[PDB]
Amino acid sequence: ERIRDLTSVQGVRENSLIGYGLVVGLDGTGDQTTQTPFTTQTLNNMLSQLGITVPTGTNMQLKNVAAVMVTASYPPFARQGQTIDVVVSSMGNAKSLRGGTLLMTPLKGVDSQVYALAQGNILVGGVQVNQLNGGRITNGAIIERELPTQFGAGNTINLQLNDEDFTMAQQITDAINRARGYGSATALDARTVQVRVPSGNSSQVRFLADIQNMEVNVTPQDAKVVINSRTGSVVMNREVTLDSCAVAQGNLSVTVGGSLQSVRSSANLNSVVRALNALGATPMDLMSILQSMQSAGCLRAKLEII
Amino acid sequence: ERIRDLTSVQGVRENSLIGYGLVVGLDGTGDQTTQTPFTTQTLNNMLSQLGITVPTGTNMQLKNVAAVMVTASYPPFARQGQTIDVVVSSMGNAKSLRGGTLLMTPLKGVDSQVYALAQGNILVGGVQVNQLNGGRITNGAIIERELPTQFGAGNTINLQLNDEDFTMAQQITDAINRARGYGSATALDARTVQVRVPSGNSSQVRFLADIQNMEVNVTPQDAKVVINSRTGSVVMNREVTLDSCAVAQGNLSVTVGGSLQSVRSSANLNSVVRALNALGATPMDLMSILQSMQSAGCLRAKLEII
Amino acid sequence: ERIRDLTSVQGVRENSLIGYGLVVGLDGTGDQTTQTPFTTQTLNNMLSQLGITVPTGTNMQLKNVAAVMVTASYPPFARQGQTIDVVVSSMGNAKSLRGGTLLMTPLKGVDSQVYALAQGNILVGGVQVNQLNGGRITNGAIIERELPTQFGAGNTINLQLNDEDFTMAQQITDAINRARGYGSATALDARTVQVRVPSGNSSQVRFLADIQNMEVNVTPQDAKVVINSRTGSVVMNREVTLDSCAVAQGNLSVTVGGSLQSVRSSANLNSVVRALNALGATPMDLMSILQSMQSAGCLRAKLEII
Amino acid sequence: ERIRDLTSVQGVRENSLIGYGLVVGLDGTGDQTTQTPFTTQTLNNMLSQLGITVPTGTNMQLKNVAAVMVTASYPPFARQGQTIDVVVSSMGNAKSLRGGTLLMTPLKGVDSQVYALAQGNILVGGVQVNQLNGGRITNGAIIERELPTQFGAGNTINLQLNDEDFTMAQQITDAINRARGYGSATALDARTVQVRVPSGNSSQVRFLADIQNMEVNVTPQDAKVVINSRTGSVVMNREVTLDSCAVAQGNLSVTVGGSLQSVRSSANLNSVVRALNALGATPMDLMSILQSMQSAGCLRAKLEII
Repeated sequence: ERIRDLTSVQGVRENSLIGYGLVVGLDGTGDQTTQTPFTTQTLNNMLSQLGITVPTGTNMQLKNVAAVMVTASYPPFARQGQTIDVVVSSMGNAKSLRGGTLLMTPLKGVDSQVYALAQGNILVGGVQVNQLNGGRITNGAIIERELPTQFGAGNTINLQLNDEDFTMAQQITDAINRARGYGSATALDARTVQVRVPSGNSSQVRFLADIQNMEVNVTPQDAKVVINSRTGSVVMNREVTLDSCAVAQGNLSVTVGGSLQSVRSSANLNSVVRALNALGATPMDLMSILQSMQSAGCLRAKLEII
Repeated sequence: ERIRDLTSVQGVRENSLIGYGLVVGLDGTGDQTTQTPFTTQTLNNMLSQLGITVPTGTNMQLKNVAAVMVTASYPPFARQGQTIDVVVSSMGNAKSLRGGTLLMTPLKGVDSQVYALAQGNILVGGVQVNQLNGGRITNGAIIERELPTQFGAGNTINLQLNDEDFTMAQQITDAINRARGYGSATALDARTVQVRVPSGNSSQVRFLADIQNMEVNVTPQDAKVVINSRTGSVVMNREVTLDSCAVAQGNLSVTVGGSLQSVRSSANLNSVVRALNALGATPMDLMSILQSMQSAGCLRAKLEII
Repeated sequence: ERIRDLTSVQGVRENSLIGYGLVVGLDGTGDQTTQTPFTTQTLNNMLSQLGITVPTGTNMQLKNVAAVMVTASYPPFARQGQTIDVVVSSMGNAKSLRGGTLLMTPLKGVDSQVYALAQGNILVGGVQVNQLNGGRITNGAIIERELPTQFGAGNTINLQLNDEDFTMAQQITDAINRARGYGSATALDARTVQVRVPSGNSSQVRFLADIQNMEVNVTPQDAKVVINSRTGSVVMNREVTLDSCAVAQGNLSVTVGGSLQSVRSSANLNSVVRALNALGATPMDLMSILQSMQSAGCLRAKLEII
Repeated sequence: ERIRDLTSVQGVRENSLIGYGLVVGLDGTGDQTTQTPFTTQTLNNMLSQLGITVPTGTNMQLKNVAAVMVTASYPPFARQGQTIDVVVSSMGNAKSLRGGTLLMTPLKGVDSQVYALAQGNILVGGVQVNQLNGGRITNGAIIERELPTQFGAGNTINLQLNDEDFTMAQQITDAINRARGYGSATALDARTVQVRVPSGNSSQVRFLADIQNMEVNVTPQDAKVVINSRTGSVVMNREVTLDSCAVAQGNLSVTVGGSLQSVRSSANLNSVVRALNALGATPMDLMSILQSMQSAGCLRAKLEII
């Protein structure tokens, strides 16, 4: 696996942008403004900013405008000329956003500063039906401000691991130590590896580029079972080991001569799958069987309800 | 890939224009002015600007006029004589904009200055039905003001990368360094490359023209999976690697002998596709299976809900 | 079994994050705000933070917004640039969260400090139906604060065992003592093993990485039976031993010549399963039979109602 | 039988944790808050702790939240980083807890101190129907405080027997005396055996580990019959002896020539079973027959109504 596939850089981080705006067009299917006054209020605010002053006492029963919230994603090292994608989601009573248009929404971050301006056409999908109050605009926001970053300062860069592991951190440190000279990398914990980098933006970029594509062997992570129980999904890891036991579950019986099937000890994932398949059960029954076994041991893994 | 296909220029940036206007004609299907007084108010304002003063107390039940918002796109280095396309979207209660005409809308930017004037005929499309409250006018706006730009000043131009990558920035810098002499380009971060350019508009334009068409080999970007879950779409990258595991999902069973299918370790995208296809599942089930696996590792990629 | 599969590290611990937020989009199926005023109140608070001040007296009957609680999981040694998964669960009257979007929720820990900011798109599953008021966002929260940790201090690390056992702790201590020199590890109790580690982050990480993958033979844990009685599941351990007895249960009779079946003494799990299967009973009857036997001895194991 | 299978250690004891919390999600099927005000009150308390102050006069008719009680199990020698399973049970009017999530419940012991914090996803089972107001979370609570224990102090450890017996205590003491030197173990009563242990945590752990796996022959415990009479279960011990008698029960007659069957003297459990089976009776009749015989002697065992 490449280093980039399991590790992020300390200075490279993403930021979240938010904003409020209006979507026009829509072929009806807009907000019922009698229940969403803020749509009309913000439309009037925009019109006043453009040069039209609507009288205070007005019906304002328009159905081609929907008030929406836009979520963006400030990319690392973003420049002013860059364009980023945005997600537009209806707020009030809008039935659909099929062919609407966003109107210059100023996107704001955690520090309440306008970082981008979003405007574009919504794309939504055409029984599993599509979500038609939520759309995406590709390159629908233009950045206006730059985050001051500390990349290229000092001489230590923290490669931050995903899915923390002392062994994986040691493997990454050793791989970098073989590639470069002695003392190039040093593991700080199960998640961070400090690499000594020369001063200067260019040389740091070159070193990170060379490091990122580098291949590292992945040690066996952990015996882990994932039970969702909300989407009816069960996933078992490669290192999951199963211990000999006996399991009895409602309405289940041996094929053949009754209930209380036996489960054999199995050190391989294929053997674990075969043993759990001999115990004929649906995934819904499988979750209960797995939890009951884990309560008694009998399952050499940790199971997480996800 | 050409440099232009993955990189923008620092001085070359796009601006967003907005405006409010009226669309006339429409074969009925206009605003219900009893619920949208601003349509009548702005029509009266336009008539007064032309020389007709409507009395204050009037019915104003006209159905051939629709109040619309126009969105434009100020192109880089735009001149006064240029014409740009605009998007016209209904505001109030208009049923359609099939054959309407826009009436000299002054388009405004973020700094509230009129940059273009938009006037033209709307084009809209003729069960998947077309959006007939949203249209486009080709060359429907004429520019009137020029943005002061800093292009051609100094001696450093920032080639700004899309889809930030330290390796891609290093590749671009190296390619430019091979093409030109030493020190021509220098990578500043994962997204910016500073190229040293001679003074003068003509020589900067020549250098950028020569650089833009240049071919650069694209390194493997990243193992990444995209799940939309709103349009029912799943996309997997070329570098997505799949680790051996066992997956159980509701109503799914081995073809053949029951639930809890096995997924083999696979380092190739074709092998990943084959392994996930042996697990017979619809895309809706595939999203849940992929998320559950990623929770347990078992999927050597990062998945983003888009 | 690997040491990592049955032991956690003292400094490596997980923390729980909580937060409150809003989900927008949803294709209707949102909160009935007449019964959930806090949804509208917090939406108004967010709008005021963005720059829109809704009047106090408003209908606020919007059905595209749902108030939700987000639960996160602060990983050990977490860095600021890291992203973690979150679980979004509806609070009020929301019918579904099929295609919603979370809006910058500040996640808080036990000490009431904001540790992460969560924003992203919800993924929910497509008779066993899926839970559609509960979803998960993968990498849907970005960390903002770092927990001060004491890892890399002192010279003693406590390997903490899961499923406490004096014999397992002694086995782990002996295995480490064979691998390293004398006095490297010392068992403190049935659950803790103190390993002497050299000073420094790098060397502690290296020692823990070498120790974690190490194989240790697992002694027979304990004779234990698990009865759930809520999911209808019975699990029996490998060491469960069965003593000779006679059992009579309602509507059960010998196959063949009446009630009061006999159960033979059996020192093997397979023999125990055969003896309990000769007594033809469903798991529901099996729980009562097992509890009744344990009341009389006759069952060389402890049974836990789980 | 291993010593661990019939004996607990004096210092090794379990503690019970309790707590109150909320479960969110649930696909409706939550509390009817008009009849359970404490659900809304505690939700408001949590929101205030997060930073949202709900007005005092509110409808609070939300059906996605259920007030629950969580029961945990503080394991012996528990550390701060450990995780333990919890049981979540509905309190008010909740119809189900199918896919809910627990929200940071502080678990408390007998001394009213917070010992763990519980948060996670509930797992419940999918005519014998499952209990869907009661679920379990695996590793759903993280410990925060450590019980001060006296293990490793003094030089005497009390092996405490389950199912008290003077003969079993003597057998355990003799077995330890053969394994170690003279005076190593001394029986104090039918339930306690004092073993002399050297000072120090390490040596005490080693001695207990060596002792625990040791095999000891189990003497015949006692002639005992268990009648449940609530689940319709009758269990008879291995030492149950039956004396010659005559039994008459309603609607029962000799197969063949009428009522008042004879029961032969039988010193073996198989012979006892055969004698009671010749008397053709259901378990319900068997309980009455056994109690009536025991009133007259005729049954060389003690019967307990369990």
